[PDB]
Amino acid sequence: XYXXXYX
Amino acid sequence: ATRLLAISPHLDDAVLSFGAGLAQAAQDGANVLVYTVFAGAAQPPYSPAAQRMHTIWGLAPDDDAVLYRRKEDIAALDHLRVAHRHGRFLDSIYRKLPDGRWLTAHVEGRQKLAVNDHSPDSDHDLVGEVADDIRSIIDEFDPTLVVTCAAIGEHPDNEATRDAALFATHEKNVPVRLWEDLPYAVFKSGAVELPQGFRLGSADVSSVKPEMRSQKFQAVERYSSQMVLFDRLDEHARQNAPHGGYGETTWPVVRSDDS
Ligand SMILES: *[C@@H]1O[C@H](CO)[C@@H](O)[C@H](O)[C@H]1NC(=O)CCCCCCC(C)C
Ligand SMILES: *[C@@H]1O[C@H](CO)[C@@H](O)[C@H](O)[C@H]1NC(C)=O
Ligand SMILES: *[C@@H]1O[C@H](CO)[C@@H](O)[C@H](O)[C@@H]1O
Repeated sequence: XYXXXYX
Repeated sequence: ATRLLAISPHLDDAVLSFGAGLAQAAQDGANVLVYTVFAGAAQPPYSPAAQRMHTIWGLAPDDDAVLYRRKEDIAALDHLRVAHRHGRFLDSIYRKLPDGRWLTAHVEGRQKLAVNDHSPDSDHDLVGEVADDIRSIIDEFDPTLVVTCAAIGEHPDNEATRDAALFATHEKNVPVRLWEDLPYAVFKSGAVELPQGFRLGSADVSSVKPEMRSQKFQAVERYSSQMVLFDRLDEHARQNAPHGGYGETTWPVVRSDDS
């Protein structure tokens, strides 16, 4: 995992 | 005299997470140095993911994005009247895996980035490198206190920064604290897994004068590239210590029993 955004 | 060493993973994280603590320390006459670990100047070509990030940040995709960031960091920290030190490690988007793959891959549709699967050996090797650099800075600057990130949000660069800082400060006998990573803490649990043998103490929710919040948010706006907000941060802070002002949550880190 990690993963960007912005949410 | 108090010498505060703040260890930021990326160019903005110390100001975003701990800008009011930096501003308060400065105000109190402390000697303050923000060392940013992943401020290494990346050499092109860039990966598809980096090139996409650069364009998201308003840059030509092949532009010197780290140079642009480093200048924003100098602007933001001079606003706070605190020193900078720009370390040599490459941001996740510039790193390669030992098998040649990019560490991070671009993913279509809002997600941006995801990290490539890889062996932990290279993550452990990165920590030892970062820890060597922190030990040298501790020898040179002689901090009375180190503050770095909790790595809430599990960014691999923040986890490496945090772990390296814990090992280095334990070996050097320098107290260390972790700040709550913003904005991640607004939307993530807050629970993290520290390296074996370390544990958090009791949280401190600071209370900062509204003047210190204003100086922090002004310094945040020097990071133009990273913006396209402040309301969210405000509500998180007031939500942390109500009947209270703005503040930032930090924890001391100590050794676990039996370790
Ligand atoms: C996202 O990961 C990138 C690749 O490692 C880093 O360059 C970048 O620093 C990372 N950003 C964050 O962790 C938080 C982004 C939200 C920042 C906007 C805050 C203000 C305007 C500076
Ligand atoms: C995504 O992050 C950008 C980065 O500055 C931020 O300004 C914006 O508020 C975010 N978008 C959202 C939360 O929908
Ligand atoms: C933020 O990230 C996770 C993983 O993509 C989602 O489950 C969540 O709803 C939001 O998209």
